[PDB]
Amino acid sequence: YLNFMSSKGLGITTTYTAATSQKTLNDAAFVIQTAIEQQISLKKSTEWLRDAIDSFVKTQANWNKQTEDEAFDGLQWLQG
Amino acid sequence: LSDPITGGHYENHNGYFVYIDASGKQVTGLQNIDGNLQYFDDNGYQVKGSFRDVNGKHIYFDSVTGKASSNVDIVNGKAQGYDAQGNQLKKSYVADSSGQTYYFDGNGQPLIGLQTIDGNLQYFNQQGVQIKGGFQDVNNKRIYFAPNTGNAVANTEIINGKLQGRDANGNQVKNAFSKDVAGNTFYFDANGVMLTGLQTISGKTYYLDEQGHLRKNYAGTFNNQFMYFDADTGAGKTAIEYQFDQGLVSQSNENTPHNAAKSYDKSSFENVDGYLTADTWYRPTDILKNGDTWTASTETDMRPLLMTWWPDKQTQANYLNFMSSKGLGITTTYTAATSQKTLNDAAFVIQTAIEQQISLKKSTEWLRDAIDSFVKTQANWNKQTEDEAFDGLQWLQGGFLAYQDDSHRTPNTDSGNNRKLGRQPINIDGSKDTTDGKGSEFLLANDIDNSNPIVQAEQLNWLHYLMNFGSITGNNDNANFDGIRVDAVDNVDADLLKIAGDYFKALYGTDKSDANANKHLSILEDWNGKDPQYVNQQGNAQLTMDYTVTSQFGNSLTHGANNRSNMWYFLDTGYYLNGDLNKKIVDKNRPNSGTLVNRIANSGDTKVIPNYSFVRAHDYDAQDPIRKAMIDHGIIKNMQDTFTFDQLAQGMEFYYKDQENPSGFKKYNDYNLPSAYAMLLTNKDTVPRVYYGDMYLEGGQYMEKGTIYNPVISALLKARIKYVSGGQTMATDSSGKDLKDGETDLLTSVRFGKGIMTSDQTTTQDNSQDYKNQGIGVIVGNNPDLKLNNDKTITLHMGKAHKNQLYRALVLSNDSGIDVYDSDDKAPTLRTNDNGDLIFHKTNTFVKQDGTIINYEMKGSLNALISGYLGVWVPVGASDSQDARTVATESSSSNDGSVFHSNAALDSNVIYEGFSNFQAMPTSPEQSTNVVIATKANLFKELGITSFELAPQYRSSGDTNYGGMSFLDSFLNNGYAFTDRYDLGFNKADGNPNPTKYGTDQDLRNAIEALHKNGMQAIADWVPDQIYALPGKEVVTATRVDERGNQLKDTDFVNLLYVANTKSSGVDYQAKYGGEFLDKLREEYPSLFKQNQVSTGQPIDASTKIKQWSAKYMNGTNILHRGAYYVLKDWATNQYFNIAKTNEVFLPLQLQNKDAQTGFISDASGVKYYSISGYQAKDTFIEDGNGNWYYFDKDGYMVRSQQGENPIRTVETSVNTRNGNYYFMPNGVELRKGFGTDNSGNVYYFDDQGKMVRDKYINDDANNFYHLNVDGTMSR
Amino acid sequence: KSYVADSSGQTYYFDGNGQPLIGLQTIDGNLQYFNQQGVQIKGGFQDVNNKRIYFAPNTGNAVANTEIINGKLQGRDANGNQVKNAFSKDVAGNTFYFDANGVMLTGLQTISGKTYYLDEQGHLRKNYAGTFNNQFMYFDADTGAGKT
Ligand SMILES: OC[C@H]1O[C@H](OC[C@H]2O[C@H](O)[C@H](O)[C@@H](O)[C@@H]2O)[C@H](O)[C@@H](O)[C@@H]1O
Ligand SMILES: OC[C@H]1O[C@H](OC[C@H]2O[C@H](O)[C@H](O)[C@@H](O)[C@@H]2O)[C@H](O)[C@@H](O)[C@@H]1O
Ligand SMILES: [Ca+2]
Repeated sequence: YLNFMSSKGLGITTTYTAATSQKTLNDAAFVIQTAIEQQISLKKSTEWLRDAIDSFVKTQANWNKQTEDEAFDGLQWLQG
Repeated sequence: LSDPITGGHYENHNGYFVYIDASGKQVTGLQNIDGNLQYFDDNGYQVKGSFRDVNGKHIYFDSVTGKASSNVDIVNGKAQGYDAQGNQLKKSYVADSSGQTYYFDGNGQPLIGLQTIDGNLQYFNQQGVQIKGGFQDVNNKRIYFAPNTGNAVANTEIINGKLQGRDANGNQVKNAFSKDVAGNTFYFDANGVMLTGLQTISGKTYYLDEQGHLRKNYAGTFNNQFMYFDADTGAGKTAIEYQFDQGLVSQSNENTPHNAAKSYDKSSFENVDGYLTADTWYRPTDILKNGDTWTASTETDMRPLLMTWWPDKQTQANYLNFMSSKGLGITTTYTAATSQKTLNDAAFVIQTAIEQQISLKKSTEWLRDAIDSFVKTQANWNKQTEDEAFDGLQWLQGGFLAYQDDSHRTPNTDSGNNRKLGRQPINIDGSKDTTDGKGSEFLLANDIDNSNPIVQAEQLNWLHYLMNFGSITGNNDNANFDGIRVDAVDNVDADLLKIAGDYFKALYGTDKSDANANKHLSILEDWNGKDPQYVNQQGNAQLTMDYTVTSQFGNSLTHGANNRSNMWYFLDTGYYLNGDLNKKIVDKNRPNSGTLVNRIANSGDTKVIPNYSFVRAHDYDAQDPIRKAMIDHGIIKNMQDTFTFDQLAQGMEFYYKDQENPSGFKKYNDYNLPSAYAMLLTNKDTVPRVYYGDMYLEGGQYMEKGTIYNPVISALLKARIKYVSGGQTMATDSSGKDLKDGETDLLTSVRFGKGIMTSDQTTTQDNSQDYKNQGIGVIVGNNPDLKLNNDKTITLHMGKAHKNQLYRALVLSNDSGIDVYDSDDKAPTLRTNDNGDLIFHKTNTFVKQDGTIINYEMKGSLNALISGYLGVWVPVGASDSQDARTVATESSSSNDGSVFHSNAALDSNVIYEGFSNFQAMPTSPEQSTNVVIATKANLFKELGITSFELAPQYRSSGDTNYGGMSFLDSFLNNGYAFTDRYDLGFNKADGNPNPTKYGTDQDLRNAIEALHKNGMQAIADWVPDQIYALPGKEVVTATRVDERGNQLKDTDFVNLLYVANTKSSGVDYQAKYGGEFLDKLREEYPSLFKQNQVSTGQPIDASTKIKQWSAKYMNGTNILHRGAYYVLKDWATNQYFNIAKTNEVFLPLQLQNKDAQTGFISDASGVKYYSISGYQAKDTFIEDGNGNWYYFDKDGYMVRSQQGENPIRTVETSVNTRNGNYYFMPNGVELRKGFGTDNSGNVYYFDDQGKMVRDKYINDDANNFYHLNVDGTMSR
Repeated sequence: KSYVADSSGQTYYFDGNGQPLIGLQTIDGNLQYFNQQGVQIKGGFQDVNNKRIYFAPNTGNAVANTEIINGKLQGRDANGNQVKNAFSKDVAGNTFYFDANGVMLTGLQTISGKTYYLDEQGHLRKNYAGTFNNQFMYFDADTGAGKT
């Protein structure tokens, strides 16, 4: 999440890993939260954020078809 | 990346590699060390098999080497590729640590599922991994993906029990041919099932074997009627139609009488010994000047034979295409299949064009070059038909030809039934001719036939000329060589040793006394391990080398940074029974092994074989390293490569840098040279030899700069004079390969003094006192990381003749170098105990005799001068003029018949091999080797050199190269490669100076005299094996052979005519001095000329003198890259063209203005063939323009199979190499590289060239294996 | 300056001159060998100079490999030198270790202060857990080095 939001101009672009300390990630989440509220004031809208979250969510394997075992044999050929 | 560093060792701590700088500091971070990119964490340990982050880069390092390379990392949830520099890869394949392959797209994300890349179909699993070597159900189809590429291809699998076929798109195959991965083709019917046996499809017939494999290039009787299956598609032809496309046609026309030769002789034909060559030019009757008007030809007018005649249509077509390409006509694609008439017409339009460019340029040199070029294009006229090979001594120059005795075709070249090859010492009588014990007679250049008595006499003449060089060339009896080195002993007839030995006996009475023998020190380059025993049985006329000790230096000290044989191996304990050093019973029977001279307890009581020994030589541990260095730095590509002197100089700078590297690691150079010399120079029963290049740098100018080893070796040399004498012992702190807990494997070598032969001997038998201040102690290790246990003590048993005596160091190693002590006062002392032992501990406190206390650890060290330990100790109180040598006795000591004897007198000598093959050319006359030797003779006297081995002084053949590979001896002018054997630096005949690399002939005589003024002898390098770059051509009969003169197994180059360069100028010094001294010698010492030689049964023959070399006196030559058929031949009759004598002329009929008919013509009896030159083919193989081969029998008729009869025929031809069993089809075509069935159903196989194959396994491009019995049949 | 594969799958490389390259050659930094007819050797050993070299099945690129000399497996590196005192691979992907005398090692081996487990076939085992020292030991997925 931190890396994705960073890439969209919201902070220093970061390579964070699961190995990064919890404290660091939480601090970084807050600097992103700050930046978020600023672009909410600037745009007076949250639709830009809706789209950012939607996109980010589908990035993650637990939240997309990668954890759905897409297959195409038999009638599964039609829709996966 | 990161800037490179060198000069730091790698260290291992707790299972981890650390790297310590030249600075001496432990290294962290990313580092390029010697071209390898590596990383070390904060603690200084090296990372392997893990990813690290430096700057913007994600770099993996290898699991073995720790070197930066590509990998895939799972980063967060997802796979991402990375290169060697740590960049995320885009649109690239990467293989990970497990050898799995991903393809990452434009965004760097791996592709999944079916994909097409570079037009290749590939599949990827859901994790992004590439499927390779398997089937895969994707997109409602099954597809096989290839083992390594992973590309979609046809394949077969077995469904139920029936083979099924799958194509590239994953569809099953029905009604079609389809392959499998191995390469086999099958056919599958409408119901999908594979077909077997004979099948007709689409109006063509194919043969599928039991396995369903489509058989191509396969002959057999399938309809009980013959059928040949195509090499292209496997389609059956009846092989009834003749495939030759050339009917009998006449070639003569209106131009024939114009282009015919003016004359049938040497006037009108450029030739060698009467024969013609591809680049022969001839004189046509008339000339189409300017392409307009035929005009009679003047003598100067000459035209290339290839303008008008060709050996065959292939060559004709190639000539036309080549000349066309150079602006001479319509550029053409002609083949051998093109009609003869067309090619001939086209040759004439080219002839026209040629005469036009001759008028335009007013020259023919442009044409000379065009023909030369074209000729080398053709395989028959270049090395492709010479079977270039590089194994064995062939490594040097690419392979050898042996000349043959052939009075009918090549009589000037006949050797009179000489040319006995490989008569090396162990095979002097030919008794090992059929084994590897036959000598490698062929080494380099033109190998001289030293089995010929006439040649043997000439070699003696040359020998005499050298031994009297000064008397003969300067009337200076003090400028004569005293002794000889015999170059390449195992590559010549061993008679030469007897000839040389007997000569010395006759003229100097070397068999009379040790003083006579030793006044003419002489050595052998005799590498075979059985040569020492031979040389001794023959009375040691020249000193054998002792490779056994040179070899052990390689294994235990000189070679390799680490895993080295123990010093234990120097002892050769096997010498004694049961390896027992307490009991010391000599083992009278051993399995032909061990060192030549035992030195465990050498008291001089057992007779031993006299010898010289060395650590290095001009030709040992020099030529290879120096070139490896140039190769490693991109200065040349191959060892055989030609290099320039500047190229050598650049390489030499790296060589020197590596040699003197303070790290102590050496990549090209030898380790532990000081330690090796310390042993060499203290050993009893040997004449040691010292290599110039260990004392001075091997390149640049002579004696330009001393080496780092010079001080130490110089000290050892001067100490040898003062202290080295008496008996020897040698021991190691070691019992074998493997070391017990306390054991150091440190070698202790001791000499006792003049009359002292044993440890326990307390005094001389003659009561002389010389011994007390003589003797020496040497300690040496091969382990730079050697640390002693605190308790451990190491002892030098200096002997009971040296009780309670004070000893002082000559030489001591340490971590920065080796200290050298020039006199007693400047050195640490230490005193022997009551028993005469110097005891050493891990830690030592020595005292100087007057000055002070010194601390010293018995510690292995590592630096440019050593990798191990070295300590040498001498008795204090030695006189300044002390000399421990023994003078040689004038008395007849021995009735054994022998010349040299290993004893204290012989051991008092030292040879200096005073040159390097890689010296630069003298920049000025003043710096020429032999000038310098004269000014510096003094310096060598004081190192105890008694004989100076000078380089071979013969004039270098240089850059001259008549064909074939040049050798470094020649282009480096080192004197081993020479044109004139008697020119040792004489002036040009116009008066101008003409030095060798070493200086003029005067410089040589001055150098030799200077050495005699300083009591040293001068050694001549006697080089009888070969001679280089002879300017005259002759036609020999030659066979392609390996170093031992054995015909290569699969060669057609057998008894073929060849143009060789074998003839000397006849106006050279060899002409002046050749055989001149023999008459004088026969008069004065008759028995030399009456004594029989062993190999020949004959005495040497001075009745004929050699002023000019020629082929009849040679065994052969290195291949000259000219071709098997550069000497022109008619394919039809197999006779070679010739014009020497008008009674026996043979030319193509065109050139004699007769009608040449050429082609295939049928008659009632069978098919006949006429060559381009117009002769009928008989008893010869012939190739048509489409590439088919035929055999024409003695009667002149093509061989062909009849119905119901065996197609296999046994052929015995004029050309023997082609003898064998062939398979001819009904239309006469020979089967090649495929199987043929006989009339009875038996299958055989026939090779590349049509021959039947027997008694072996045979593999197939599709991995099918077949076996052929002895009778030829296939069991399979 | 291009590779071409012919009808039979044989591969040649043509230089600037157009003449097919013959003998040992380096291309795109890859070491390759060509017979006297200009054909590329793939999937086999070869003797060039003084060093025997294996060339890969598809690329033909020089790589480490093992062959059986007499009855003992031996190891050959990418430069064609036999391997002594080191780890070396074979084409299949297995790593072996060869001692000072060139002979492949077997079983539990400690080298350079680390412990590796080689099975009966001499294969270095990575990501392998077991207790054969009468003590537990996990052999690294990276290098096969034993950790506790
Ligand atoms: O461009 C060459 C090659 O690249 C990839 O294959 C690399 C590598 O894969 C395995 O290690 C094989 O055993 C080797 O022979 C290969 O060189 C691609 O997968 C392949 O399609 C491509 O040809
Ligand atoms: O070469 C003289 C040498 O011969 C025997 O040893 C042969 C050979 O044995 C090993 O394999 C060592 O690794 C080599 O260094 C040896 O040269 C004798 O036993 C030995 O004493 C002698 O020096
Ligand atoms: Ca010879």
